[PDB]
Amino acid sequence: QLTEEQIAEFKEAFSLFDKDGDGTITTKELGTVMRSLGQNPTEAELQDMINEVDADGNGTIDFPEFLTMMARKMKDTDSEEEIREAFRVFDKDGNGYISAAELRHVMTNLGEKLTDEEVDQMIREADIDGDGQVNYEEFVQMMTA
Amino acid sequence: ESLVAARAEKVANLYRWLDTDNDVATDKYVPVPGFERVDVDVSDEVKQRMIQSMSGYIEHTDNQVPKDQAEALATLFVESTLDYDWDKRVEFLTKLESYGYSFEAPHAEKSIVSFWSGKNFKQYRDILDNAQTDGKKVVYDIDVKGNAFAIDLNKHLMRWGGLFLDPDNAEQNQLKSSIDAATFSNTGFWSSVYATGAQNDVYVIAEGGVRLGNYFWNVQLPALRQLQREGLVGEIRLLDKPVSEYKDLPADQIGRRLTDAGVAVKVRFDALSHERQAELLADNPDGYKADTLVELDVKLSAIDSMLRESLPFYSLRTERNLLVQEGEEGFEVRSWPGIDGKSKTILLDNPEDAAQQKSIERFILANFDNFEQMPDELFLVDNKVLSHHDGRTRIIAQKEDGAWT
Ligand SMILES: NC(=O)c1ccc[n+]([C@@H]2O[C@H](COP(=O)([O-])OP(=O)(O)OC[C@H]3O[C@@H](n4cnc5c(N)ncnc54)[C@H](O)[C@@H]3O)[C@@H](O)[C@H]2O)c1
Ligand SMILES: [Ca+2]
Ligand SMILES: [Ca+2]
Repeated sequence: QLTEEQIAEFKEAFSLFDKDGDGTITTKELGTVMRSLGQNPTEAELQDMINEVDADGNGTIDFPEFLTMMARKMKDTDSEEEIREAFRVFDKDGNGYISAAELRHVMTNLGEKLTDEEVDQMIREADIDGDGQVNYEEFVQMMTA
Repeated sequence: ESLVAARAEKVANLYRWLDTDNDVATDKYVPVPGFERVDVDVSDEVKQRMIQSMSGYIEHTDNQVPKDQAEALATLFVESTLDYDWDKRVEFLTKLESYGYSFEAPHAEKSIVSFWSGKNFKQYRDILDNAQTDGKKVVYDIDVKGNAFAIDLNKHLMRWGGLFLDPDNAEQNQLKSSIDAATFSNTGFWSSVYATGAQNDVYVIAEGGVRLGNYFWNVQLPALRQLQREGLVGEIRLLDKPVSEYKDLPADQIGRRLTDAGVAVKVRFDALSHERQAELLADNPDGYKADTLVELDVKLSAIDSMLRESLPFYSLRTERNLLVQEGEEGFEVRSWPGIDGKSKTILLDNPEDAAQQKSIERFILANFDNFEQMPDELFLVDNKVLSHHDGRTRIIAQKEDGAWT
């Protein structure tokens, strides 16, 4: 099951979406609320979850049904190894380094709503070496912390 | 002022910006991202043959080149190509423009400038055109005649190296590789030139998922990201599913973001890691050509999760198209990417506190669909959210959870 501290976080967040305090949110808003709590279900997974909750077609989810769902997607995802593997796919040799240029390409491509300046900042503030290389595991660390 | 020249200038700036770390660009050479220069070693004898074979291709074929210049265009084309000469590359395109070849989308402001990877992309056109309400039509670069003519000359020179060079000579073998590289760098350039003309929402046909290491990835997507950030392009809609999955949806609900969870990821073999190359060659030593697309169990979506957690109020960009930035007195809100003049205000009790940022984050998610809906000012103070739109209201208070009014 969940931690009590996690149930609390989930409650505080949910409650802002429960816009007349009956213990339900809109089914349309499920993705949003899960994502803002750091879980990222696919459109398929979202549909699955909706169908399970919306047979009666009122289009709402209880708070207990929402915990079930967060719990479910929490099992699937390891955020840490997903971010590593993503960057690793651009690591030709597998030594944990890519060129700064390669990191600029990836981040401009895979940043939906970055400005060019924020990309400049990312690369500026990274620890590039004399080869022009950057340790992406460290890069992630810095961006996270 | 030349239309394609202004496109090329914008591409040049984007390429120089992608090259900002490698710093390999000169006055004459601008690198095409993902398309390294391989220097050409050719005698003037060999060059003038290439030129004449190309002069020939033009002379007697269906096109709009004045036959006076058939030879001058050939010389320009191969020199631009083989010397990686940026100025001359642009000159070539300018000259095609001067013969009545357009580098613009054929339906003008009703063109949905769109993109493809893979062989089945033509069968998406009809489902997409019929989803549109206003008579907007999908274009691909194959539909625009300037690009089409250039790509034609470009295949010629590529093939000429296959015919007139004995590969059993070491040099002439190296040479054929050079041509190819230079040839690819052209296709990249022209791809970016097309991409740069995109407007509003755009479609990308990538059945079975995003491809890494190909033209779209290398030279088109970076250009699209630039246009988003200037406010010229809206949503980049990727279609990775079969045609049948897009039936009975309006134009706004077809495709998804290529950083959405559940988007598949194919990579060319020649772009895979050594680790993954070895793995695949162990089971099948022979069934991996350069362009062989290998599906990978990786979530490109993770990068956007990282940003969600790294940059304050990022999720408000992805979710509501709102740009929330540090301001003179607290936080400023704008329509992303922050380009129209209009600006509303978020003021926080404790503006540095992560938890307080998330609270107002989630409140905005829950209450506003877009910028226009928001009050001129939004306060969070001692666990009350208030609006100020000439009158002041406290629409929610926290007492271990959020209650309203
Ligand atoms: N109109 C054309 O003939 C043409 C040609 C190439 C690229 N493009 C542009 O780019 C996209 C299609 O190309 P793509 O690569 O994204 O799709 P793709 O993966 O279907 O590749 C299409 C062609 O590009 C070649 N190619 C791909 N990556 C290459 C690389 N790194 N080096 C050399 N050749 C490579 C492939 O071998 C194939 O011949 C479209 O959006 C289009 O605008 C157009
Ligand atoms: Ca329901
Ligand atoms: Ca490396």
